[PDB]
Amino acid sequence: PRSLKKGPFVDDHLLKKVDVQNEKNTKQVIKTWSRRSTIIPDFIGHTFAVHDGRKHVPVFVTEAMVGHKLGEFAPTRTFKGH
Amino acid sequence: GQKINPHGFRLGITTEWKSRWYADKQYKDYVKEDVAIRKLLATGLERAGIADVEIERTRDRVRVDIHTARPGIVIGRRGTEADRIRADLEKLTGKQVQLNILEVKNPESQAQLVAQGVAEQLSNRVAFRRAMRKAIQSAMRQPNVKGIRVQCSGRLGGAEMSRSEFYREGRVPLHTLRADIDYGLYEAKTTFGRIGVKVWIYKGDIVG
Amino acid sequence: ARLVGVDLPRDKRMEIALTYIYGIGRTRSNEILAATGIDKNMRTKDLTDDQVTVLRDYIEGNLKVEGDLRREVQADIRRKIEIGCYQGLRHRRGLPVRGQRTKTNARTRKGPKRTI
Amino acid sequence: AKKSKIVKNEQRRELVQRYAERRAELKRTIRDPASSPERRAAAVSALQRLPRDSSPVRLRNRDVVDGRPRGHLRKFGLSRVRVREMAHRGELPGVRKASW
Amino acid sequence: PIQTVGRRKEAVVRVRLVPGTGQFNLDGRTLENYFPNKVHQQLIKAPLVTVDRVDQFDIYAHLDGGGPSGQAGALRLAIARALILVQPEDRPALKKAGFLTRDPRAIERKKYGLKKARKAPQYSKR
Amino acid sequence: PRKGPAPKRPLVNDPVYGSQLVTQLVNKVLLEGKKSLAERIVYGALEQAREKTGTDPVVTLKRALDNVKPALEVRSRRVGGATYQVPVEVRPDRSTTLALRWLVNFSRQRREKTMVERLANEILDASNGLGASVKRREDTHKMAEANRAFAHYRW
Amino acid sequence: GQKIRIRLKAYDHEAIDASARKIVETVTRTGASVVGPVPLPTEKNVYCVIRSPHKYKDSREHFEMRTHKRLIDILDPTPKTVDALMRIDLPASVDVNIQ
RNA sequence: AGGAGGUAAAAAUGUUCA
RNA sequence: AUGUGGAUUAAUUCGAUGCAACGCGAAGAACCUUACCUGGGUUUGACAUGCACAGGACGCCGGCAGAGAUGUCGGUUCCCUUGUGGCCUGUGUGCAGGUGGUGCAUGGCUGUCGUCAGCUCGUGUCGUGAGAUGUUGGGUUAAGUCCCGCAACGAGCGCAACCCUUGUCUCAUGUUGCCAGCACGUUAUGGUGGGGACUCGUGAGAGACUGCCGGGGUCAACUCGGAGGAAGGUGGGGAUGACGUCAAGUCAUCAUGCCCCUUAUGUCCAGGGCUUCACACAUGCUACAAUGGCCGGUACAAAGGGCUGCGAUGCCGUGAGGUGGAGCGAAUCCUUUCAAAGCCGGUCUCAGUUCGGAUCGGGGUCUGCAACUCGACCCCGUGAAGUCGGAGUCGCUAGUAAUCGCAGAUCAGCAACGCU
Repeated sequence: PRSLKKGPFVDDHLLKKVDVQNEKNTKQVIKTWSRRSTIIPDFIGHTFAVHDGRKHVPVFVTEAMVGHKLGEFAPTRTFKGH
Repeated sequence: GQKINPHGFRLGITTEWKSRWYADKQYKDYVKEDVAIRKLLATGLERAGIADVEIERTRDRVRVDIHTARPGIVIGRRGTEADRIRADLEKLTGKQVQLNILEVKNPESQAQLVAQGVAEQLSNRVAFRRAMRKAIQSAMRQPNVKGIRVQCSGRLGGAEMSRSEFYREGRVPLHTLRADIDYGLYEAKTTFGRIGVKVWIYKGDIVG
Repeated sequence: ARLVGVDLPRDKRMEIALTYIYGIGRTRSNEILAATGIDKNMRTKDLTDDQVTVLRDYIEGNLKVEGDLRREVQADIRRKIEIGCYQGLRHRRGLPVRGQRTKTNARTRKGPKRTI
Repeated sequence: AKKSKIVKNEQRRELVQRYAERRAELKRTIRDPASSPERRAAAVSALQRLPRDSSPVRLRNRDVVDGRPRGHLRKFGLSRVRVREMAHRGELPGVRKASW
Repeated sequence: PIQTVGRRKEAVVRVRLVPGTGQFNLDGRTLENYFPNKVHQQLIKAPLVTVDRVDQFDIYAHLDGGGPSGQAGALRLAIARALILVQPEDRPALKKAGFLTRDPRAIERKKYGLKKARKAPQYSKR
Repeated sequence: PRKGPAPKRPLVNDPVYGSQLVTQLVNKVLLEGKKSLAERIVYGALEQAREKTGTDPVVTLKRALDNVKPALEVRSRRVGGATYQVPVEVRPDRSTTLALRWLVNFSRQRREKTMVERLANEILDASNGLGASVKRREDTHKMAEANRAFAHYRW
Repeated sequence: GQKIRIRLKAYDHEAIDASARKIVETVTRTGASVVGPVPLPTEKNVYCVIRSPHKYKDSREHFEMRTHKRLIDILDPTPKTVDALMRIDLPASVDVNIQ
């Protein structure tokens, strides 16, 4: 999926939000609405609050989750049982 | 509803197309502006006796041959009405428009017009039975026919319960194909909704 | 289960016998036997020892096999997914990770049945 | 259907005609070939910043008569219902009942 | 010359018959490389066997359309029509044998609501 | 078939042996319209029987049919209470069809790793009067002779 | 010179046959030789429609667009013939293609 | 046209206006 | 896999509930669609049109912030002739707008009993009358089809037929379609000159009508058999659904009476959901194998689709696919010179198997702004249940069932194993 020639997809909003956080070396949480924007090896430490369907869902990125699409960390549905 | 459209049944043997052109890739927008045309002159001059809207077009022209009972209502005094509708069709154009009108010889023998008349007369005051019988009388007195069937369906007489009542005279062989069975339909507007008036007119078999 | 180069993995052709290994199917068997000089139409009873040695060293140099591969799989699942990813949540709850009807037929993951 | 929906489909149509002179095609024909130096371009960001309504992926094909999304047929611009009605009425040239 | 045609389940065949041995030129092939099935071969040669003119005629042909059995039945019809043209007085025997009758059977069209032109869906009452 | 009996289809005669009967066996062995394969199967089983017993395989087949085909059959009839089995005389064509069907089905049941082999062996031990097809025939006759009391319905 | 390959499409076989007859009559009036109105195959564009607007998938109507096609290869070209076929009028229900 | 007797074992019920 | 129920859910939009709902509306849910949820905006509104408005801009192009809607900036920003028409601007005013409700208010469309053959009427007659007769009776028919009788005589809708397709043959016809007869091709083939012979295509026509023969029968319908014929008895199949029922289905195609919202029950955007899952039902696909699997070789199809579409040779990849774009608006070219099952050979040798392919791990491609929820495809690896399925149950009478593959619509892509 997401052919390598096209490269990874990261919404420009989250990109301009995170590159400044890098170059100023601050890591306040980012209130980014879109999930879908593949985690790239640029912000392991910064925390995102992606899913806005119904909840805040912070997520601290790590080394272990690069390339994975950010919405995997933000389950939309809810099931506990019967 | 079980009966098919008689026109759709006898579309290539007895009846013919009310749109006479050809297209391959312009077919779509041709159809688009065609239905826009029909909607336009169905909303506008319903008071006139609009029956058929036979359209043709060849790459620079659109003939909009309509068939009417009251050309005096079609065209204004000095054709100002005709010029107005030519103008709005030349807006909604196939790059040029011409609008020769036709006068029907028999509003009583034209199914769509009979249904138009029944629809207008029934809503204001006349009973559906009176209107149906009057239409049938006029049609069968008109000589070309061989039979007629009229069907009014809805809140007849402002009733609380929909009724579908039909009258007839002569022969109406819908299952037969070699039969010029003119079909007409109109939704009479009423304070208690809408009344569907269907008309079938068997004006004799058809030649091969 | 006991041997990588099981001296008798099973008495039958080599192309299909080498598939009795957690990292070998039909095409890996074929390409192995092509890279070597071993016929594929030959049973394992007709083997030699040098054949097994070249197979073992080829395999251990080129590709992965039962223990290391199975550990790679399980470590991939746990570590690389995490505690709480989506595919990890659904691995945890025993349900089809890749997108599937859970409504009716997810039985291969859900088990035989738990009718209430 | 809803008038908002119909005019919205036509709005996206207008947006595609505007932003597809090449503003959505030069991008993809830059991304496809192997000689693409877009590693420094990253105009996929420009394509994101463009309206998502500028893409025909969002272009729904409603009927032109009533706006029905489903049952649409490209040869006619019409839903199945209107195709039935008009082919019966004789408004679709060549289209008649098939029986065989 | 003498040309005929045969048709059987949309399998057309053109047959140029000539006097020769019992040899075949079914699109550059022979009665065994084309129609290796003995049943098909029997079906081909039935008319010639009934009239007792095995090996009297060479048969060039241009089998086109349909499958093996359709093509075989078509060629059966075609050689029968050829035997009619070259010797009409064998008409009663072949007509009794049913080699002149072009089998009008064809695939029945699939029908809406069904699956296979008569196979209807599985009908549950509940 | 309320209006009447339908026409029995005319079978083609096999060219390898000259037999409506082997054609019939082919049509019963057939599956999924695989006529050529069924021909191969039947031909192979007949030639295997030939290689076995050194005789005409069609004749061996007819012998097996003679040993397998039933003259009597119990047909159910829901008389008041439990169902009554009624013995009736089987027509020749019905007997032949039942015999071929039983041969094919019992072959499909048994085990020789190949339909040709198991069909040939079923044919052979039925020709001898041993196989499960003849067992089915004998059980059929036993049931009919038991229920011969109810034959007087004779419908 | 070059022959030309007037291609006729329509939805009505008698109208298109009439057009072809008119065309051969024209070019023969103005002195040319034609191979004829060769009757090409007919396209049959089928469409299956659910009769009802809400349900009843098992009740369909099959509508066909049966496009008829003839081709006219006129030999012995002459500007007489060219202008003749330019100025001949034909109905809107027939499409001509000049080649 | 003239002329004995038969068999189907049991197998229930049906909120609303209508 | 798909749909449904139930349960979950913030939402899992709505409708469809025996036959006649449950691969149905959905002939194409990632965003859109989408109607649902959360949140962010908007309000004469996303679209209209009539009235007073003051303008020349409306608007388009870019930038910045924002998830976006949008907002805020900067450019480029009217003809006409003095009154203007258009355009917006707001003040609003009317009002638009509602996939908001009632299909027990409705049209239209449809299903269904049922392609069953029946349903009716006029006049006359019988009866106090409801009603009957006709339309029953004998026979025949697929048929209220027809005959003979008959207080009925007749007619109409239905039946049948007229229509399409298939099946045979003639006349015309040769192109892009065919190749018997000539030549040229020597590779790669009707490939090219050529030719109407054949096919085929598509226009017209003949043909099947119990027409003929024999026997039965009211001597009648009609029936049994035979001839000839491609076909024999409505040839095969479609299309065709009477009067009406189920207050069947649809106010979510549309239209629509009445009711309800009009800083929202409208409307823009974003996200998510419609794909949940302890389960149950249903329709299907794939299987459980040897009538088979895999490998190699070799044949035979139809029908259909293609312009911002089909996409070829060639080259790179293992392979999806990439490259490039020949040639094609298509009887030409592309969709391999289209198949698959099949045929021949080899191998496996009855095993949870070289069955089965799910599920899962990894690596990819393509689409599209974008494949986490949530796509398909490819490759490597994995290799579950399943040993022919309880009660019970379904379809099918011949080119049928069973099986095989092929094409199309919707469609960027596909969840299509579906539908046609």
